[PDB]
Amino acid sequence: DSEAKKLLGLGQKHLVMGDIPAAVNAFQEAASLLGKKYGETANECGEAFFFYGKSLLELARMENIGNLELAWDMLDLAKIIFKRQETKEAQLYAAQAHLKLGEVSVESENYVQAVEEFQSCLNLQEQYLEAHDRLLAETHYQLGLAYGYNSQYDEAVAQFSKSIEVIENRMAVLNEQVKEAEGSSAEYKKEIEELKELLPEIREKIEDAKES
Amino acid sequence: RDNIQGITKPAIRRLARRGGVKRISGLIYEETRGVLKVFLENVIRDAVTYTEHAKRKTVTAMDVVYALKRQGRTLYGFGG
Amino acid sequence: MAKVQVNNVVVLDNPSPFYNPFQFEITFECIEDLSEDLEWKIIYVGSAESEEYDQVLDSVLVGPVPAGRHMFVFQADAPNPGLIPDADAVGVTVVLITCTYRGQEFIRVGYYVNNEYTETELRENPPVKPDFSKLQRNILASNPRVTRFHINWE
Amino acid sequence: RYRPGTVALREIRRYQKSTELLIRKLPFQRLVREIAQDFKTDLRFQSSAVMALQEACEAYLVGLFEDTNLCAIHAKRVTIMPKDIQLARRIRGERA
Repeated sequence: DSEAKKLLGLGQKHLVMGDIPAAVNAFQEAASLLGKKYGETANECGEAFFFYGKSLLELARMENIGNLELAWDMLDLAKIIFKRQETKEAQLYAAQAHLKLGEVSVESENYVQAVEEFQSCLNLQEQYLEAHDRLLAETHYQLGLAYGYNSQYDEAVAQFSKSIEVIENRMAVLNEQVKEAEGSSAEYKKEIEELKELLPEIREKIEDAKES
Repeated sequence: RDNIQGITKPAIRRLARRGGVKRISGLIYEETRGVLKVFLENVIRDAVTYTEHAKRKTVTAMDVVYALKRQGRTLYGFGG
Repeated sequence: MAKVQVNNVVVLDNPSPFYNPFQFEITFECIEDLSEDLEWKIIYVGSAESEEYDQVLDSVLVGPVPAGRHMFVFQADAPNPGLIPDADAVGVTVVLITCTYRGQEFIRVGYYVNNEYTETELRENPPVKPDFSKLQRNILASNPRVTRFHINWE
Repeated sequence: RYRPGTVALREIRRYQKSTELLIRKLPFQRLVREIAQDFKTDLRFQSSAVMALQEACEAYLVGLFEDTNLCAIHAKRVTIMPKDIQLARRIRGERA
């Protein structure tokens, strides 16, 4: 059982390293152990199945049952396991599973399902997070992407502007916190400037979507 | 006289599975056929209206998209 | 043009007894000044079989609506049980928040609501005629359905 | 790779294949033409238009069935019912 958590950590480190095949192998072994022990529905398999589906999505993306199909299966199982549990951690993990389902849908050229999954993730995130969370910006960005792919360019620029809006709100909140905090005078400004570096490419996406 | 259907029972089962349904009742087939007929009636009425306004004799995919935009769009949240 | 956007809806006083009024904290936004009237409505679906058993619990008519963000608590009385078919009383049904501009409905928010008994004896052996004083209403607020319709905003 | 069993896969939503259309073309097209004829009109439908109608109907029904299965998950039902379909229609903004 401890080896399953070791496999999970190894797979996460491999995904961050960029060795997607090794990450897929480790996550697959961990998911196999958890499913053979607790059952392919129990709560202990949630994170394992989620990371398995995420690694399968990374594999499919690098390559550019099928990888996208198996990723959808694992992520939807994980989404079920998370949604059935009524805690904040589980709900945010279910939102992440929805986000990964939407990304798998984008890679599968199924943009309607992609916009549905991104909307579900955003609903969970907005009801369990604060209005200046970087995750909300990320989800709005993915949603605008899906809108642009689906030729809904008005909604695309709307979602991109919403991501910009939440980024700027977080910038203002962090400026307030760096002004009203004592002993942490640099991390907030560094994160502000990181978001400022992120902003212009989102504006370029706005322009590109306006171009259609 | 004519009970012409446009969708088959295997197709209904495949769509239910894509929706995530695990078990369907017997009346699900007739219910699904009825709702599909209502939807098609509304969309076809709007598309034929657009086509007859445009004074064309053949409804095109653009006519269909224009009619579909009139049906209303369901989102799974407010920020989307 | 999408001149009015419902940014959020928060279900208050949930769960609650069936007889408790619906309370929705609605936050919307007007892109510009509105020359005509907005009308909010709460609609209870007393029967999935027929729309004839929809009860408009309450309606709020405002106008003109100025530009900017607005937030208000729409409160409506519980549906009349005498009009609800007994078979549709216990179980899942739908509540709706409709908004209308210039007579045209442009947004329809929908929630599943689960009316059930709290006493386990009543849950296991439900009475022949539903006891709404013992029913508890639980609005499935975490899964809203917002349906946007295209209207002429002039 | 490791895949979950079939019993587990019955619990999730079947993965959508991009190319596949779930509604067969010929009887659907006959239904479309029958409705058009019922509208007292001699218009013919292009293949692009009937394919757009097919895809629209498929997406409409799959979303409807998702919300039907949600409604049935609540009220603790294993099998979905016409009442579940009707409640899904109602909650998805559909109006007579």
